[PDB]
Amino acid sequence: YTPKIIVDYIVKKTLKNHDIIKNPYPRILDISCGCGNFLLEVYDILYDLFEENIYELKKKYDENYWTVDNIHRHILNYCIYGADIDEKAISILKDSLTNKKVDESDIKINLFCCDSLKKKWRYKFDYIVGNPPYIGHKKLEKKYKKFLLEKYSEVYKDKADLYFCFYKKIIDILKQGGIGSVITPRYFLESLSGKDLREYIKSNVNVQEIVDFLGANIFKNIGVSSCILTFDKKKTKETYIDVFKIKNEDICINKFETLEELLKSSKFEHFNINQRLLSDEWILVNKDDETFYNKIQEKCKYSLEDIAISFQGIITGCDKAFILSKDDVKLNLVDDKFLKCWIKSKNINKYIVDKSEYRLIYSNDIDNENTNKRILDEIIGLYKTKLENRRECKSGIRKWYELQWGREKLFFERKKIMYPYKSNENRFAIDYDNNFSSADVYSFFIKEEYLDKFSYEYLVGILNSSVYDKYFKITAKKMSKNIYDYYPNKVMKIRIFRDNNYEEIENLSKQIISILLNKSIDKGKVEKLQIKMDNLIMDSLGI
DNA sequence: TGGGACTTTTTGA
DNA sequence: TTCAAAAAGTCCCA
Ligand SMILES: Cc1cc(Nc2cc(C[NH+](C)C)cc(NC(=O)c3cccc(Nc4ccnc5ccccc45)c3)c2)nc(N)n1
Ligand SMILES: OC[C@H]1O[C@@H](n2cnc3c(NCCCc4ccccc4)ncnc32)[C@H](O)[C@@H]1O
Repeated sequence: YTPKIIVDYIVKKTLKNHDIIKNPYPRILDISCGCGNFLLEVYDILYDLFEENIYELKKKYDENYWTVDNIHRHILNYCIYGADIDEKAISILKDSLTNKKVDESDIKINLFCCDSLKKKWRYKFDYIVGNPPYIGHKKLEKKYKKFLLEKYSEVYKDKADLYFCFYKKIIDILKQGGIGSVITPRYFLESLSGKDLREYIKSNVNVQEIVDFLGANIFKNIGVSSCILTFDKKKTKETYIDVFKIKNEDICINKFETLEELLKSSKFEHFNINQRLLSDEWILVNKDDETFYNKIQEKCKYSLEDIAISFQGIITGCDKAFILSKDDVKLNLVDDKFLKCWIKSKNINKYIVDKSEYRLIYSNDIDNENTNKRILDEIIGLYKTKLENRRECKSGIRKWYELQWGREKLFFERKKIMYPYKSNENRFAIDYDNNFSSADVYSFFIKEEYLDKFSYEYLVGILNSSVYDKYFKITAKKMSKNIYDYYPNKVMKIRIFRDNNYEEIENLSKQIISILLNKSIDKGKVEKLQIKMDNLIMDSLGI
């Protein structure tokens, strides 16, 4: 059930400027209505609009058809259309709409109990509103997913979600110059799975307004990040998009009378984006952030992908069989040649990695089971059956006791930079102990030919600065509240510079690292040093 | 007596 | 063969 304030805002967005005199026959459709939250409000708005202009309609059009008593009949016969796959919800909505008037003559209501995706829609609609489903995400039957792939290949592919198709349908059954307004998950704005959907939306309909609630819990006790999309197929020319991005993600929806108050308050920021300039990722930032990003982009000759090699950590496939506490007695049963240091995302802070508390048994270096039978029977064998169910173990590529994805040792066993894949701030650390990591920590090392131009200390100095924190967070994907995804497809696109301030920045980074490494630890001066470094970086970027 | 925050491994390519 | 993206369940505090 969509919150009432959201429904009211969507309906008002769709209908507030409709010319009832010019077209007293608007078709307003809810593809997925359920209990009918949108359609009841649409009925109330339409009744008020008709009763407001009833005498003008009577003068212009037929004088006998346009009477106050006949408004209910007209609305239910020509104006309101709803669809659903639940018969009980359809019957409830039908009963509610019938009771909206309170049997002399036959009354017809345009309600459909069918699959909106597989329905042959007879005619298009002036206004389309509502809330596509999200409860069924990956529970679609194999035949249904095949149908979606075959019939919705332009928006649905593999990991695409169901509601994507709804968008396409809503665009297709929309009358020329009509208006659509939906509330959906916001994930398609930034997820790679929705690139086709975003291109389909951009090239067909003019988007008017995007309300981005980010991680704010719009739906009570439901963990979905929602956004409201409004669009039209009118003959516009410039097609600028209003964007209302939330600022405080901890606000309460119920603490406002109307959504206009919330949007116009300090809890939201507004900015305009030229639709013709939209990229594939749909980067939505204000003027100041855009200028900041542009200055940093034009000031930096190199990028991390240009000067570094990135890789994902070890994926054992069963961590319980290969990861042990470094004080475990079973580590006396494993030759120290096969033991590597193991760290977690919690072990990585700025500029340094904590001492590894865990050891990884690099079982890929074990040749035969006869020599090392003790390890394979008393430590790793405890999960053999589960180890036997891995895909490569079943296919014969990988032996049962080996790591499923052991990567390359020489990648990990070198001076490199490691960072967690999900964090609230930039945390890039220089690894000195040849640490191995799971997939929750990504790593990269500087290319051989760029070692003379860039040093690891300088890289972690600039990358951990507040300037680069803002620079990354501008275009980073926000997967949850106060959490950013740090994946190579975004991290390796970070652009880096080098100028006359390089040596001082490197020296400050070395000072911070040395302070962080010693015994008598108090952060203190580090912060001060950081501040100076940031000044230099801003001096380098003219910001 | 409810109520959401995090990490391992599955899988398309 | 192997990479890397992204999917996927359990549990504790006021
Ligand atoms: C806050 C809180 C809490 C709790 N608990 C717990 C917690 C944890 C962590 N940390 C501490 C927080 C954990 C637990 N378990 C289990 O099993 C585990 C382990 C590991 C890992 C994992 N992951 C996963 C899985 C699957 N899927 C998914 C999906 C998404 C994401 C993720 C995920 C899980 C429990 N409780 C309450 N009450 N609260
Ligand atoms: O907010 C969601 C509301 O909307 C209805 N609804 C869902 N999905 C369709 C829908 N088509 C897609 C069908 C997908 C599917 C496939 C296999 C098994 C189950 C579902 N058509 C009309 N109403 C719908 C729900 O019943 C509910 O009232």
